[PDB]
Amino acid sequence: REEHKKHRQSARRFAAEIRQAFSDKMAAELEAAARRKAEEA
Amino acid sequence: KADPTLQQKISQYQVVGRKQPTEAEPNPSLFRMRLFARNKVLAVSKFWYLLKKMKKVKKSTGEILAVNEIREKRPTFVKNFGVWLRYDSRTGTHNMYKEVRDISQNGAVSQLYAEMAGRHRALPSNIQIIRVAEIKASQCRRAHMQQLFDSKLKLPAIRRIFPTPKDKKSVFCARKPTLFLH
Amino acid sequence: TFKKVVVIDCQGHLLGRLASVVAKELLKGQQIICVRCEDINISGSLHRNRLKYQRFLRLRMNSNPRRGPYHLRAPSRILWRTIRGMLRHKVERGQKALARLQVYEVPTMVERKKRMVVPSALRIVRLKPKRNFCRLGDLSSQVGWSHGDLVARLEEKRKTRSSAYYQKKKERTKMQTEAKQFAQTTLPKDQVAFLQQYGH
Amino acid sequence: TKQPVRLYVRGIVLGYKRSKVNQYPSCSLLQLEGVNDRKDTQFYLGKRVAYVYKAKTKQGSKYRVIWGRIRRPHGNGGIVRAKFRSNLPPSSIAGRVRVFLYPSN
Amino acid sequence: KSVYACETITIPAGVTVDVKSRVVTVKGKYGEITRAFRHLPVDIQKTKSGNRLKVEMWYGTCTDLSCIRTLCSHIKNMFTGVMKKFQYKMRFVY
Amino acid sequence: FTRYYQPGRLCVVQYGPDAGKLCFVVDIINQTRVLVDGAGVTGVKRQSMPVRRIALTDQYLKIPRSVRSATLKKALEKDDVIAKFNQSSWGKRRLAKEQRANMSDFDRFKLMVILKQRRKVMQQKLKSLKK
RNA sequence: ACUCGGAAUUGAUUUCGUUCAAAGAAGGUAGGUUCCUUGUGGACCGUUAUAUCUUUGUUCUUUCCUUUUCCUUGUGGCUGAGGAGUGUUCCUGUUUCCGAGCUCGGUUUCUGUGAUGCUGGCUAUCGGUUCCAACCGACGUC
RNA sequence: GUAAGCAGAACUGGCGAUGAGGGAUGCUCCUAACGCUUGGUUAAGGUGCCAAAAUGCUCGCUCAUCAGAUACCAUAAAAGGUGUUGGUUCAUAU
Repeated sequence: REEHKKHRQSARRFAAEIRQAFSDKMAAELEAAARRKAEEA
Repeated sequence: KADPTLQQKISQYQVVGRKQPTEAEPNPSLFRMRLFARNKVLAVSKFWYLLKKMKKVKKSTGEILAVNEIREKRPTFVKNFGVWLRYDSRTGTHNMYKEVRDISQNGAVSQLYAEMAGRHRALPSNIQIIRVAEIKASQCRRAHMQQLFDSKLKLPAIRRIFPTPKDKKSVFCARKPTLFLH
Repeated sequence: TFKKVVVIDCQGHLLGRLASVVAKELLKGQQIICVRCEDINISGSLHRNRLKYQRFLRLRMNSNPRRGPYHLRAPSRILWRTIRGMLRHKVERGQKALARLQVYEVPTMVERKKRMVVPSALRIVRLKPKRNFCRLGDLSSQVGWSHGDLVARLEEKRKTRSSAYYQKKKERTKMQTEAKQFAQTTLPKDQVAFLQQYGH
Repeated sequence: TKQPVRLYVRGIVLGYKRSKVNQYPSCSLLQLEGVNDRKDTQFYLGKRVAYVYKAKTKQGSKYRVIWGRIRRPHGNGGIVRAKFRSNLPPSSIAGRVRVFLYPSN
Repeated sequence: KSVYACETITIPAGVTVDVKSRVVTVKGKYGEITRAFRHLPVDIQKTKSGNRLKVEMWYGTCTDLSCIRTLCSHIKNMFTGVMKKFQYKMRFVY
Repeated sequence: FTRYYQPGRLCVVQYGPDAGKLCFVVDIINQTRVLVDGAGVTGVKRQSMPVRRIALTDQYLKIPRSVRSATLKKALEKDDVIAKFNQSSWGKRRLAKEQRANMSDFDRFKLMVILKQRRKVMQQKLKSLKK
């Protein structure tokens, strides 16, 4: 129970390491859709 | 005690496989994907199906490292979701953008397979939900979402048909019921 | 597990939904009266249901239509058929069930007794509002049931009869519950707080 | 006069355990007054039952009985299975039946 | 579908209006019309400053939203009835 | 058209596992189903309960919108709405049906001895007030 | 067959929850303006003020769910136990506590392999042969 | 061969020689193969009534002056619809 409180800083850093990575891809994919509308027209 | 009946049993899962080492090509490039599924097994099934469309990989030629379950951060409060998806009609494929409102991402995707089947007759097999982002109120572009937004929102209860707990139910009653209630 | 008789008021009620409840209770051995069968309802419009009743009149035994499907015009007799439609009535057990059932389009006799309501088979509950419905008394008088306006008159007569009964009873509901409030004071103060736990 | 003070729950013989196309008249089928779920049924399991009826002739009295007991519940409604010493006669259907509330707990 | 929608009607001066239940009596100087609206799912209710008559439905689908303005037009016709009458001139032709 | 699904309206929960307990609304999710909870001491954990299940009660405590489950408990203790509902009828006979269920045999005997003794005095006045 | 229960563990080493602190915001409270259809109103401006919420740390919480192995008390069903005897000497179990290095040996009471125990009705029932009723079933050869 | 409950082949499985439960009803479909039976559990398939089990719970769509309703299976098409419910993409609220 003490060793649970030890690493619980690093536990939330795994939750961020996920959500950052797919939110960047979420963002990066939408900008690809914006360019194809502009460049073709 | 928590009611099983309301929701579908969807859970979100991260998956990461990597093809497989060879003497030609050691240390390959790794993959990652968020998926929705019943189970820890059925996520891996759906991973290999989707990865087969992207890249020259199979379940036999591939190797899977980790299946992390993901959940919501904070499931107490209500938030807007902009779901991107594709499905297969009897003609062909169509991309869509639906907007759903619930406490959780799991709650949204349960609500969407209901909605999508009910309208478009899209079977479970055809639908593939691409990404489920969280959206600000001043962002949802659908009109059925916008009516709900605003503080002080009120909704009167109209025509009160109560699903009586069993045992409460009787085949005959005296009085005739009261539906306006007040 | 059941009462001696169960008189049903049949106004507000949907015709099949009622009958399916009533059928199963006749098989369990309950004895039933149905009452005010002219006012029973059906989903769909009046035109739609009369077109369906015209498909029923088209049926007959072509050899000798004396023999064949008896087209029964009265509301009481119409409800009776759909209850019999939900019974294995050729077998002996099925026949016994009909024997229990009594259907009326309100007489003497059971104006004096209480009329109950099946709540599941009820229009205000079931039919989502706007969706057009039809009363059986209208549908029957379209198809050659002569006695619409008597069952108007007799009901309108015995509603005035019943409102005379009501205002006697309503005066002596006051009169008991006035004498209750005296009697609740005079018995000792422990047992007043005892009844206000359990409602009385 | 009448019977003073009843200590039984009262009950109807519905039929037999069956499919669409097959009786199994070993196992009778029983509805009780009040009782309306599986959760309410678990009082009545074990508890001993009597079909009474009357005959034209035997041992100093015109009435007969068939004793049995309650076995287990039947579906999500209240209805509950039973086993009698004899199989129950199909004359006994829609027929009243006394569920006594012994043996107790 | 749609959460709330409400149009309002101006009552003119020499008229009175008595909406009990759905049914709406309109008495003016010339005559009086009564008319029932027990088809429409709708809450009719007049105001504190009693020359205005609001009318509203919650949860109106797009077919049933079109019965809010049908109410207003019928009630407006009942007002210009009891004030002014409705003359319809017809001409013969041959 | 009294009674609105709004933040901090009191509700009787009629169907579901809770059955008969009281709850407060927090937030409207969509046109069906609402973010019902209770801080205490009803003790219904917060969830996305449907609208069909829950009878709206007259009394509400006014609070803004989506709300932390602690910040009910502070705003509750000032008003005491759960107490004030329980004063009125409906509130009373809800507690009657709890305490009728929990009677002993002697406690059920107690009732009918008092109720019959009332009727002796009730019939004496019904003859006397006639006279 | 259905149940009241717990005890440790796995994940994101907390999903949440909860106490504070700063920062930010709108589906903008107090506060100003102002407006009617006078409201449990709406526009403009305001960022915690006489409501708040969210992001980010922090205060102390082991349950929601989800891995993993295992000890439990409460009701019921179906089948079986029976001509006597003696009695534990051997044997497994549970138990008294004495010594040797959780494990083995010696010793005392108790229960099993060696358990059917108590009790009632009738001396006509039980049972049988016949015919009949009822629910369900059921339309030689190439 | 226009096609056929038509004619002729290949691989495996059935019917024939075979009942039982389901598909209302059916030699060939589904489940599943059978000594007499007591108890328990399922399969296919179902739970308003006939009919054993949900007028169960939860979320969409549909109003038919010929609605629709369960594989084999007991038929439906080209072409239309400002009937309604969503989506995709342009152009100034439509």
